[PDB]
Amino acid sequence: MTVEYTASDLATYQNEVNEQIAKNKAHLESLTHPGSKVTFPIDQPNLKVFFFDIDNCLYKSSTRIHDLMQQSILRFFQTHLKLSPEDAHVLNNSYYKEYGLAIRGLVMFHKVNALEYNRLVDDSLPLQDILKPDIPLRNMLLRLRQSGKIDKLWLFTNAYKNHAIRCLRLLGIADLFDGLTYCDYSRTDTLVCKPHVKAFEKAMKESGLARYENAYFIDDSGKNIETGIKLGMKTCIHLVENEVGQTPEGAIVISDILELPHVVSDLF
Ligand SMILES: [Cl-]
Ligand SMILES: [Cl-]
Ligand code: NA
Repeated sequence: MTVEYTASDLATYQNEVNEQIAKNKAHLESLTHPGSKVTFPIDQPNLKVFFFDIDNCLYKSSTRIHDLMQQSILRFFQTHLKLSPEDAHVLNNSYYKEYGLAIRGLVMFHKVNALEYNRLVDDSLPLQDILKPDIPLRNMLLRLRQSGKIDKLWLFTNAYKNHAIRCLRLLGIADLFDGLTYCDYSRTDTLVCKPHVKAFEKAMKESGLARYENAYFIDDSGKNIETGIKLGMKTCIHLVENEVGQTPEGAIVISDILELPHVVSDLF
């Protein structure tokens, strides 16, 4: 939109975002529950690694998050003339599912500054209004961790690291993983993200996995699962919460991450 008070408006939007981010951080600082702090470093034999997508996987897809994200994108759209209405419409449908992949084209063609977008749209979101400590989840992941069958639980996400970290802390599962592979929005206009092969190569390198046959993978994106299968991962699990992209042949199909011990019980 072309407005009367452009400068005062953008400052106001940025100032509101500043205040909300400060509140978001203060909230995290207040947490004292198990799993409320990251216990692994960032950007660091027959090793077995289980890779986990985060969004819509470690928590159930939320229309509240979709709606909050849409409102956020709407405010961004109104203030950034480089985005078309179709760009914004597609983001409304896709960003809260695909994260970095959803902005990859926009970033490559310089219609969106990734860090600016992440701050105003993503880091601004009061995720604590939706994501709460999940004890059954914690207990399931701990069960996997302690079973003696898997060496590392590794996060593998298209979100930027702070979004990913917030999710782990809010859900009370931040001490259950050994590391995090995220989509780096910071200093390239060519984002590396799933389902692209280079994202998998990054996850392999960072986790220290040597052989795809020693990898396990759970994700809600059929196409991501497909890359995993074709790379030769041992078992890929396609999470489809609502059976309303297809499931690639060879994937196990589940509707809730708590189904995991009942579909790959050998690992538990
Ligand atoms: Cl592209
Ligand atoms: Cl584009
Ligand atoms: Na996901």
